[PDB]
Amino acid sequence: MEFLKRSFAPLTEKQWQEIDNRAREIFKTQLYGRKFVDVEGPYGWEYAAHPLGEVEVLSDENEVVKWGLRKSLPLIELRATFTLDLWELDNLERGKPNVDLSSLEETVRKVAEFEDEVIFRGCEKSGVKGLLSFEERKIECGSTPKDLLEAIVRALSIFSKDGIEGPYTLVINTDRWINFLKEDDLEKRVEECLRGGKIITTPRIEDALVVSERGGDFKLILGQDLSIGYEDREKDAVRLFITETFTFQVVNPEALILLKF
Amino acid sequence: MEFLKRSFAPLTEKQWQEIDNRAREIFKTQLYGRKFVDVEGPYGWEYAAHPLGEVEVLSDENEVVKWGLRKSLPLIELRATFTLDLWELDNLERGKPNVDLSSLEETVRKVAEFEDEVIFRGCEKSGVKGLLSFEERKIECGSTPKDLLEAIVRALSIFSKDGIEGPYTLVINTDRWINFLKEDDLEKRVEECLRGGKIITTPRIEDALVVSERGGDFKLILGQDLSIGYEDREKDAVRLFITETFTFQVVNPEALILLKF
Amino acid sequence: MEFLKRSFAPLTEKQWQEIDNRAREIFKTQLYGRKFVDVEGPYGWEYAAHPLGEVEVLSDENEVVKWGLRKSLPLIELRATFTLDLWELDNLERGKPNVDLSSLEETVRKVAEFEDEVIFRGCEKSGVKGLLSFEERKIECGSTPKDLLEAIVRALSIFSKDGIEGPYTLVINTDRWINFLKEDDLEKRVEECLRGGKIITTPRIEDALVVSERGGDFKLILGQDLSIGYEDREKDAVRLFITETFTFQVVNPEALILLKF
Ligand SMILES: Cc1cc2nc3c(=O)[nH]c(=O)nc-3n(C[C@H](O)[C@H](O)[C@H](O)CO)c2cc1C
Ligand SMILES: Cc1cc2nc3c(=O)[nH]c(=O)nc-3n(C[C@H](O)[C@H](O)[C@H](O)CO)c2cc1C
Ligand SMILES: Cc1cc2nc3c(=O)[nH]c(=O)nc-3n(C[C@H](O)[C@H](O)[C@H](O)CO)c2cc1C
Repeated sequence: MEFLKRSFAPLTEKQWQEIDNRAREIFKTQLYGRKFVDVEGPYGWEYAAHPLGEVEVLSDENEVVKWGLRKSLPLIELRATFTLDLWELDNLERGKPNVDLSSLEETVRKVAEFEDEVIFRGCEKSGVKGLLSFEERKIECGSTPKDLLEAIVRALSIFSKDGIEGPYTLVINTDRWINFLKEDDLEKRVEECLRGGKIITTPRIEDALVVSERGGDFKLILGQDLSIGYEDREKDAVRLFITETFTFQVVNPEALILLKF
Repeated sequence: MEFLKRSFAPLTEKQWQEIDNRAREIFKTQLYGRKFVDVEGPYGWEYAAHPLGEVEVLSDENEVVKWGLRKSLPLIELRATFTLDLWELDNLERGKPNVDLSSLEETVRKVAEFEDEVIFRGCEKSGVKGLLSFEERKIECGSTPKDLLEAIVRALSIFSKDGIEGPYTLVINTDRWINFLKEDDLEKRVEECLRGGKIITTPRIEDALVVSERGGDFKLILGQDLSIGYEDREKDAVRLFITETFTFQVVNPEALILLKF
Repeated sequence: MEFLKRSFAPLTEKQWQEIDNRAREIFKTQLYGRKFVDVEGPYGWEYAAHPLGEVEVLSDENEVVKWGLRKSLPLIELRATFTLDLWELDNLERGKPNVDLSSLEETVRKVAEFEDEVIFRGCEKSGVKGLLSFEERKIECGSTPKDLLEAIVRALSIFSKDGIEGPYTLVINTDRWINFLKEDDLEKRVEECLRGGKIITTPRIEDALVVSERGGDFKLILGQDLSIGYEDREKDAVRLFITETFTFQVVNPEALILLKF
């Protein structure tokens, strides 16, 4: 809302709409992590920590009054700035349909990459642990297209043993998917051996993983969703920024399996 | 509520009421800090941290996406246990009006002392800073009863210069108050030079301080107010506990002055 | 109103309110002159001069048509500028309760001192004459606490002789008041010998004076009361200013007496 000083920027309503639409379009396809995780609704710009429901005991064993500190996860706040050209933006009022927004597009891609890196690999200073860090959930087979089907069947067996149900999803690297596709018609067979679930191809990881989408196993906590605001003006250009505040945690590590090729 | 397993203790409703009343009576007089600070209403047993409204920047200066962590105060949780005797408690049903509760009284005093120590001197591991730590708000005069009135007048002058108003309160040590009282009739003169405010005598500190009670300068944040619950049973006795979770902060250090005798 | 360009500053409504409240609190206690003088309501930003009701004759005595110029008091306009930091102000939106406003506080104190200097000592270029300049209203006694009561009684006698009535007020220096307070219990006796009036202690003067508060003897004429506005922005900070326009005059010099210790 008001903390994004959007009413003090020398832009009209149509120019603001153009910027918003381009950013939204790129985010919707480049945020790969949000395709299979839960999103806990925005809490506000003031939210600072998320409880973990635990106490760390700081007193000795011989005291009468024993005390400790409660534990939580601190939220991460990011900010990335870029510049736009005022004359080029003003051509939009004359009626140009294709204005130049290359700086905005480049910054949006970098922000999305940062967030996906946090989800998949974690941040040691914040204390989050990523999906690929769970090395006790890893199974191994070969690189032949038949080995992929064997691995999927074994993964579903392990899920049933642990009691996990629901739709299943395969998240795989694009280069590996193309190599598998060349050898044979993997699709329509992968889905059948995965009981009608989706396939998601990403460049973020270099192998595959299988997840259950019943709900409540991977949480992305948001304080303020991605927003665009105003900073200052530099003699012919406008400086704007993209901001967000979030954190991530894995509740049930039993709904995830890592395939190693 | 239910996390205090009070329905599983071998006690009747009258015995629970007797225990509650004795504890409440002692707390009301032994909690000295709560006589002049604000109390922010209970937030619940799940509250874990209180925001500070700040960001600590963890990235280098040459990055494109710059990030940081938001800052907060973690809550302190305490627990103190004691034992009561079942036969002695059962005499209450036969009609004894004065049952023995010495263990309960001793534990209650220790808990109150712990909380007041945190308020007046702070805890370095939690990150709270106490009232007596502000050494830039200290003024000095002598030990004569006239010097007390001079110090109070100067303190009110400093408050006016900073813009602080409202009722004023003098918090002083009991031994020093008695020594002042011996020499002359300090009261009715202290109040006049303090514009009709209160005097509070405590054994917690060894000098005096003057505070303004307009509101919103010293906050005590509570998650769960002081409560009594049940733990187990030991062959003839019942083990019970006292619990609480809280934190403290000083918003405006300009509403406080420390007198050094 | 609109001449204070407050709608062009990169601040939100909450930040404007915070600045206004701090300035108002400091002014209310640091404007000592306004505690015992009349205030003639604001006339507007365009008011320029206040009539004196007199004509100065500029022609010679042998002319047929004789003319002159009417006399008035020109208003004094002041402006003081300060700078605030934008990032520190933006922490208020994250939820910080104690933001840093040291520049604002320092400037407010200097403005109040300027106005009180004009009231008590006058400005020779504007043509105002201050309270302490009336040397024919001065009486003299000693520095003993008994001499203060004798002086107050004599002052009230002089007021009655001139016909002045109404509540009476004693305005005295803080250091002298403290020295008097040490020797004996001056208060409750000063009020009795002053027929139930107030005592005001200020650091502006170095002696005492006694005034009558019946009304209409000392006037402070305002065109525009103290206000805060916006000037410009310097790369990370905001430049703001405090402005006012006023003048002062003493109608009846017989309602004032100067005590010299
Ligand atoms: C015909 C004409 C149209 C212009 N239109 C714009 C405009 O829409 N926005 C702008 O920033 N500068 C514009 N400029 C440039 C502007 O006068 C000046 O160079 C400013 O410093 C921005 O370059 C225009 C210049 C000319 C000659
Ligand atoms: C007449 C009598 C009354 C007793 N009443 C109680 C009682 O109210 N509560 C209790 O815990 N034990 C009571 N006891 C003791 C109980 O029988 C036994 O010693 C238990 O192990 C508790 O001490 C009582 C014993 C006697 C002889
Ligand atoms: C996480 C983060 C938050 C920031 N927030 C603000 C802000 O609220 N206001 C501000 O003026 N500058 C802020 N800055 C600094 C801003 O990017 C840049 O330094 C501007 O030139 C102001 O210092 C922030 C920088 C970071 C890394």
